[PDB]
Amino acid sequence: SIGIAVILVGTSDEVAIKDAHEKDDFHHLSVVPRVELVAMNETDPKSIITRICDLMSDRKIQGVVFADDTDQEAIAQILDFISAQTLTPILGIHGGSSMIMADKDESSMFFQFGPSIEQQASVMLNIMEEYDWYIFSIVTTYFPGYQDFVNKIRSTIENSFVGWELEEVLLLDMSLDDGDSKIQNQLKKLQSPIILLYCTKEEATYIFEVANSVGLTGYGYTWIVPSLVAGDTDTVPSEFPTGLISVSYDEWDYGLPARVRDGIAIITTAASDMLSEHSFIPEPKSSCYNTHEKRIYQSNMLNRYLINVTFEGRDLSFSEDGYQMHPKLVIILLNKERKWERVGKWKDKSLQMKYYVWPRMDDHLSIVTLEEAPFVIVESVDPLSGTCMRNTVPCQKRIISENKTDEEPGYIKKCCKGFCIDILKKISKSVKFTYDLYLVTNGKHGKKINGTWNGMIGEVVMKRAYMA
Amino acid sequence: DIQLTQSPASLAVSLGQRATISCRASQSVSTSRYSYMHWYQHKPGQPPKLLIKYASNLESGVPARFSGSGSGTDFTLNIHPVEEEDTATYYCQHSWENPYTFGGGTKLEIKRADAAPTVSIFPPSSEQLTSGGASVVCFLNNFYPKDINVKWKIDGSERQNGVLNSWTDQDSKDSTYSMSSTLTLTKDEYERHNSYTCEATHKTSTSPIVKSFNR
Amino acid sequence: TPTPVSYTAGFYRIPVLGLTTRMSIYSDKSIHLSFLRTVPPYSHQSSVWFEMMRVYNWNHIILLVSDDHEGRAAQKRLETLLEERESKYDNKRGPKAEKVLQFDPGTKNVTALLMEARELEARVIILSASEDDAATVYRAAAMLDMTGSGYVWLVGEREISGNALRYAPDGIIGLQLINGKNESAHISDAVGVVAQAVHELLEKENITDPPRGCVGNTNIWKTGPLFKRVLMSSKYADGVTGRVEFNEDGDRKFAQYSIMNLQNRKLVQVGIYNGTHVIPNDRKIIWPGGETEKPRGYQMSTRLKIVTIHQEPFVYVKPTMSDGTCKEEFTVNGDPVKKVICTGPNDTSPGSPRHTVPQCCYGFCIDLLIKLARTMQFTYEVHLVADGKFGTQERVQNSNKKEWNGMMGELLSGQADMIVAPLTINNERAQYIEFSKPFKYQG
Amino acid sequence: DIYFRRQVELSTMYRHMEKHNYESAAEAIQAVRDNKLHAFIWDSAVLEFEASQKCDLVTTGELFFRSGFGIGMRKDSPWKQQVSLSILKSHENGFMEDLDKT
Amino acid sequence: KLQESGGGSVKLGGSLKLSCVVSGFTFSTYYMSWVRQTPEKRLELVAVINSNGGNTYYPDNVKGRFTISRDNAENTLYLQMSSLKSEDTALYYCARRDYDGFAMDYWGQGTSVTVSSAKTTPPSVYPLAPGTNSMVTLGCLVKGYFPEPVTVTWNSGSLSSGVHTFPAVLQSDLYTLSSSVTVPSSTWPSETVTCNVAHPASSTKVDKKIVPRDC
Repeated sequence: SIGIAVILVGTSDEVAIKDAHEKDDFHHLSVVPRVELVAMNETDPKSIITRICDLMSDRKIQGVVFADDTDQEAIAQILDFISAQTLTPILGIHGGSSMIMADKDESSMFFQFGPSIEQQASVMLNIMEEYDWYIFSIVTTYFPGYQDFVNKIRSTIENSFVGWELEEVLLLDMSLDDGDSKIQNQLKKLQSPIILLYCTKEEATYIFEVANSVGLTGYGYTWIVPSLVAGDTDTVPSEFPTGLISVSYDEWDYGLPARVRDGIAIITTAASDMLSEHSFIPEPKSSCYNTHEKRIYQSNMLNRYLINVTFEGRDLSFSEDGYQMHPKLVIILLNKERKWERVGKWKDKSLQMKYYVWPRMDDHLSIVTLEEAPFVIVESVDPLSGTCMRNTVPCQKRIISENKTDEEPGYIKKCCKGFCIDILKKISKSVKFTYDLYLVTNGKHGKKINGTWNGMIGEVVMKRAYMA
Repeated sequence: DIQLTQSPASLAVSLGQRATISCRASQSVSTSRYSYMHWYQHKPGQPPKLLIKYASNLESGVPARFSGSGSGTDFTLNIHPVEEEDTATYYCQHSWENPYTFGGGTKLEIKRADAAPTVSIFPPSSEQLTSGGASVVCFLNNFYPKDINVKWKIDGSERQNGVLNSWTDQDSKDSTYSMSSTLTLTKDEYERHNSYTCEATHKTSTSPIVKSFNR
Repeated sequence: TPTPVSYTAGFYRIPVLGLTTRMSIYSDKSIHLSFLRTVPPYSHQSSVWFEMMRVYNWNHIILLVSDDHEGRAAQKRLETLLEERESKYDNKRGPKAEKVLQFDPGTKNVTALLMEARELEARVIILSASEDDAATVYRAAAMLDMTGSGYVWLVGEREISGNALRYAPDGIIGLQLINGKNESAHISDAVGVVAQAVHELLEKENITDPPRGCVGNTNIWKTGPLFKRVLMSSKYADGVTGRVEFNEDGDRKFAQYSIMNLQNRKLVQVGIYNGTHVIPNDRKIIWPGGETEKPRGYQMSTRLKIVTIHQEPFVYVKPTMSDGTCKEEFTVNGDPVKKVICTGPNDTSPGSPRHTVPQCCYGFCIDLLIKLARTMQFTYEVHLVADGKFGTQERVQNSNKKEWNGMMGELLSGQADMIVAPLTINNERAQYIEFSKPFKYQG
Repeated sequence: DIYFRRQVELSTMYRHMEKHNYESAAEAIQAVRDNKLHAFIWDSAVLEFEASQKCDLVTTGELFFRSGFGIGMRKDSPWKQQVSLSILKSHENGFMEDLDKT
Repeated sequence: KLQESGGGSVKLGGSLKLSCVVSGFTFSTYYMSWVRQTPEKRLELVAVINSNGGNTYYPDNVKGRFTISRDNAENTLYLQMSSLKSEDTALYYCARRDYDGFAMDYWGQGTSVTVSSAKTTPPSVYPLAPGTNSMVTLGCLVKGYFPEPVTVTWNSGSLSSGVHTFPAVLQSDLYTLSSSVTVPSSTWPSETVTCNVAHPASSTKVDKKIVPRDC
């Protein structure tokens, strides 16, 4: 008995969406989802506003879903205050129209999001946990939403158990095309292994080529944007340097069947949750011009079950502030001339990347070792974060003797510190040599067995270790 | 659930004062629609009514005596200068989940002037006496407050197991109370022994107002 | 409320110009990109209070703001105004105005903050951020007492309502624009500004049109920011209502402005502010406390409410006597202990929410404060910390708030004037706290 | 605690010191008397006096950090010019030494 | 505007059908309910029902006992109450649900279903006069009636001022009221004075004259 309007913008099949919702048992809701799969050509948004109380006249619609194009953020600025004037609807939205618009009127009632931009910074901290390539500079223009961003980032980085410290933040508004030699002077303050960048992508095709001509082309591949700040992931222009960092949102993933599978099912169960602790629901309307006087019934304590109700174990609680508290991000390294390349899967603000090592674009000398106090002290990692402290370095341990079917690495990391550890760190500071520190498996300083050597000598006779 | 305590219930406050009631819920009810919580008013005999929509925002007809506020589990609901025509029971509790835990019962009392009860001694009348049974009746109509120990006496001997006590609310035209004590017995238990005495231990003064006569 | 039109203009970046609103929420140009102002917002009058700061050279306010975006923008405006005189005048009784306080709008007069203003001896009430609950503010002000002397009472033009006019005392000062004929005269002036804008536009280079066909033609109409820069270049000399050219955000930029005073329940005009020229009238200064005097500055008397925390050997405590007094105890020399009362912590015997207990309070502290009170001739009051801790600047995870924990946050908020303690000296404390010479030397 | 947070060399376990942080100083006295706490760090002006008055407790004698105790007020109260001098004035008659003798 | 009826005296474990007629609005746009106000002065919800008589809610003690129903054209609410307890002597109401659908919009005074273990009996009302003359009242004892209510006046139907009607006390499952009217020396006896008792539940009218023996 639920007035549901399904509106279509795009090219994907809607029938593959139909069985995405027709497969669930509808007996768990005790009220029938009456969906209405309507198509919609990409047309005038004022005609879409007319279409809103056209489909209200088609059926008393309480819940909507509407697929959307991926390049419509001004229309995302359009739709929300129309709702806050008149409706309490729900969309994903779709694509670029799912931009994080955190406007303050609570009567808009949209969940236009996944995670927030600040939640994207939060999982960017787990990226920082993964690579340990430091942030010393932060670059942005006047992109509204930056002061709270840098304040949250400073407040997090001042509460660390690690050696992570920030040195530079940069505000330079660059419509203003005269300030390219200013960035040539600002090369000194952008010397970081990892730099955060938040600008306008329309300006950034000029700005990134400017920064490449500044002398920052070698760091030009090591720059961070969210996928909303980034351009279209297919056919990215080459003024951006290749192999950049992708953060936020998904189309090659939970898709147009799956988003409406979140979708209507989330709506119908939330309504049944209003039928579960209140046993009621107010009636929807059909006369949008005149029923805007009839929003007296919109004492919306239903927003509790809007933001809190999950479905079938998938954590689907939301925040009313403009984000979802539960994450599903996307792959972390975008490629530019070629397509996105699937590298990272996100869950519980935690990354799954099947690499154990991260390259970039003088050599990593592979070094096997052995625990011996007070020289080599090997301890566990910080269990609040899984990594090492300020004066501590990771070390790579894997035992595959009990492995019988998948007899292969998959190293645990351990923390490592001690006397000679600081010595070899000083050597790596002097001769600028990177390394591959890992542990031994069999034999302390393993003896000669019929000519053959085990232990650390085994790694150097099999050339698995050049230094040890 | 949203289980709330109303302190102080049955509270006596002097006239023209701030009668503030603390409401302590188990869980919170605050939202962006200015509250969830909603309250109540009724007088005895009068139909039940509402008092608070969500907050000090009231519906209609409520005077400017009341001002209620608070959030979460706490609700400080004050009544500015109070008078003796609204001294009654109010403040329903409820939960936004389906078990709407009502009750609480904030009875309002006013610290009025204390009074010694006017005692009426009633033997059985003639029409009471032709039926075979009989009844003696104590009435107390002018007193504040209501807690009276009413004892009936025949020849000095006290009868308590047949005492039927029933008192009423604030009689507003006299700003006091009213109490009844009915003792229903046989005829010869009131006729052969004729010394009717009643005591009414009140809280105005420590001495009971005695009144004695013979059948 | 006109945003269904102006945001559609923002779809095509065509400018829109406010003629009848001072709502500062529309001044957010990060959302209202298309909006410009012939009428300045609500916040712009707040800066005029800074130009009040040299009238009788006042330097100290207490300020309570109802929690609004306009009020917070006014807070940012006055914080921008106050951060000045980085040198290198040096008699610095300048606008270090003592206070900023928050208030939940729409609530009622349960404000003990009025009593907290009564504790500070300030000569001001000046500003709130409403006009309808301001009569309730007047009721609560006359409840304790604020209508008499020792307080100056000042409002702007959007603080004025009949209910406020029912309870504003004769002597409160209002600051009003010259804005009555704006429906005709400033309308003609604004279309004179757009006449100059099109006189620049027609003698400009190749500029595209905002063509026929609406929002369905989703490409944004390139000449939008071109029209914005055309309006940025517009400079009107003078109009009927008086005109100074635009600001950096396209504002009206007044100096067409008047000051009135409520007297005989009417707003008699006392002077005109013109840009920098505060030109007062010939009228007398009526103030509601019985002036025609100049009560500049605030009175500075005190009963020194000093806080302290129990720490041996510096502080010792004993519970009480039977009368609540202390037992007369002698030293090894027979001298009395001279224990002050030291009304202790509420929720004492910690973990139990009991009440405060007047102690028997001794150590170095009472002898030092008796010596200081006989030195400076200072009346005082004893207070005890209920927390039992010195305190660190804990970053509260709610909105990233580094607040000094414990009693140090209380004296930061002015719950006490000073503290005697084994006071550890740190760099982070000295950025907020005045310190004296080190009384003790240890390690 | 802020001093040890400022020292990266005290990150050699500061967390241990957070795991055994206390609330009352007298409990830190008693846990040494109960032989649970091995060491308590505090200012000498309390430690040496309570050790010299209540026995079976001794200090290291080594001064770990140089420090003093002033008196703090809020900003712009002008009494300090006479307050600090009074601290000097109580220093001039030896009234501080009267506090020590008492 | 809102009137509840259809009560009566039902046994413990028995059944009845409560009813309500409400005027002022169309029923298909407003939820309706049934409310319980216990004589122990705590409230409960009997039931609630949708605008079309659709989605209902029955509480936990209700969900073996009671059944709500609603006609949306004819202004009638019905409530089948089966398997009652001893505490079902409550006052039962209906209220006109809120615009959020929960609280109320207005109220109605409501009827009373008496669920006790007694049968209908006429009130044995007997007058009470002493056997001053300045302040001693004249009373009546309404002994042995079931069920509630009983209205008591004095000889005209208009004597209401100075009239103290006291609540019912239980005696062998039979309720008992007391009543008094204040009399000065100008009306004692010097006139006719009776007590007039109307029992609508037993539908009797008792007229007992108050004549004193001595004073």
